[PDB]
Amino acid sequence: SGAIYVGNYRVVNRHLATHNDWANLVWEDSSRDLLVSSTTAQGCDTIARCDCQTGVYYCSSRRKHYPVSFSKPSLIFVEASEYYPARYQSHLMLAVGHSEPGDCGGILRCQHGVVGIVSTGGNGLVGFADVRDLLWLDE
Ligand SMILES: Cc1cccc(CNC(=O)N2CCC[C@H](C(N)=O)C2)c1
Ligand SMILES: [Zn+2]
Repeated sequence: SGAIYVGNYRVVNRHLATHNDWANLVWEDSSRDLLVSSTTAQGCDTIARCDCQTGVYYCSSRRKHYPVSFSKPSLIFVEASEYYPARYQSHLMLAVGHSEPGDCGGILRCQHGVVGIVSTGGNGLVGFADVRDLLWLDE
């Protein structure tokens, strides 16, 4: 679990979005596993606008932060799950690091701000949905 709170937006994994997220929908994209809903309170976070390929993520299944080197956002095949059929997930960044399904929502940050959130993983890999391209989150 986890979310990004920036301005009057809440960014969550689309597969973990609540009934309240969908009732306050701003934008969603199944191919990216992202959903953004509107909030009444002003958020605590800021979004990186950069091309970093290193950062630090929070891993809930270890209660720890780990440093990572990750690939640029790309189209990567993701096997079928309970949430989606087998498909290519877009804007995904992969890195070597521990992850389990409930780690989804953990934030990846670089020195410039929030980069993305855990979305995929397994076998010593962790995948992050990028949010740096969503310029409208800042306005
Ligand atoms: C995070 C993680 C770590 C170890 C193992 C896994 C395995 N489950 C998944 O790959 N997904 C379930 C949730 C949605 C995912 C998606 N973005 O399509 C797919 C996932
Ligand atoms: Zn950066």
